[PDB]
Amino acid sequence: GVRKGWHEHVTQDLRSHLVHKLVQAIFPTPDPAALKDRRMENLVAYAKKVEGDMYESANSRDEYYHLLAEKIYKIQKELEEKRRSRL
Amino acid sequence: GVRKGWHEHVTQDLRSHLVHKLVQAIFPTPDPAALKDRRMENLVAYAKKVEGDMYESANSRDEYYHLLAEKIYKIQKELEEKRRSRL
Amino acid sequence: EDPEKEKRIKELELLLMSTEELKG
Amino acid sequence: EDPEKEKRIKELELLLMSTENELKGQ
Amino acid sequence: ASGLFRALPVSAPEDLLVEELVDGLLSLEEELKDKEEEKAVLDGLLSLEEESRG
Repeated sequence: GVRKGWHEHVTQDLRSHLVHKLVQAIFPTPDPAALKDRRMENLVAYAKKVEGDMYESANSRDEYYHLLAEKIYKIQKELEEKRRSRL
Repeated sequence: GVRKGWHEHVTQDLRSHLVHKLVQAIFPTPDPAALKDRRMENLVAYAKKVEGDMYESANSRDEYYHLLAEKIYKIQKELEEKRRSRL
Repeated sequence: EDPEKEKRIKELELLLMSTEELKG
Repeated sequence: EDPEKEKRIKELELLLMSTENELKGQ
Repeated sequence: ASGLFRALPVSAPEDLLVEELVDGLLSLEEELKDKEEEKAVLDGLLSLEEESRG
C-alpha cells in the first residue's frame, strides 16, 4: 500500500544492514578471504542498486520488504540455474 | 528518377539482406537474448514495413537505396535524441 | 511453477523484517 | 543542425549498396 | 463541398509506430544492460565457489 513519508522512518543504518542481508542471502560465506575479492565487491555494488531501486519503487515499508524479498528470490533462482547448467 | 522495371533486378535474397542491414544499423547488439525479445521482433517487423514501403514508393534502384538510408537516419537520430533526454 | 516460491519469498520477508536486531 | 546529416546518409547508402557484392560470397 | 479532396490523416498513425518502436528499443537497451550486469555478478560468484572446492 501507500504510507506517506515512510522514508522518514527508514534510517540509513537500516538500509545498509538490509544491503548486507541481500549479500548474505545471495552468497552466504564466513568471510573465507571473500569480502576482499573483486567478485564479492561487485555483488555488494549490485545489492546496493537493487536496494536503491526497491527503496524508490516501493510506496510503503511492507512493499519495500516484499519487493526486496521477491528480487532476492529471483536472483537466488538465477544463481541456482547457472550453478546447475555447469554440472 | 524513373527506371522502368527496376524490380526485375531486385532478388528476394537482396531485399532480405537489406532488411537485416536496417535492423543492425538501428539496433546493433551482440546479446543473443535480444533476437528472441519482443522489442527486437517489433524492430524486424518495422524494418520489413519500411523496406516494403520504399520498394514501392521508389521508382529506381538509386531512389530505393536513398530512401532506405534516410529512413534509417531519421530513426537513428530519434533513438539518439530520446536516449539523451531519458530520465 | 516453482512450488516453494511462495514459501521461500515469505522466509525472505521475515529475514528482512528481523533487521529492525539493531535495537531489540 | 546536424552537419553530418549528408555524411551519415551517404555512409548508410554505401552500407546498403555493398550488399550486392557480398551476396556473391563463397 | 471542396472536402472531396481532403487529404488522408496518415501522419499520426505512422508517428505512433515510430514512437513505440523507439520506446521499445530504449526499454530493451536498458534491460539488456541490467541483465548483463547481473550475469557478470553471478558468473563472478560461481567462479568464487569453484575456487573454494577444497
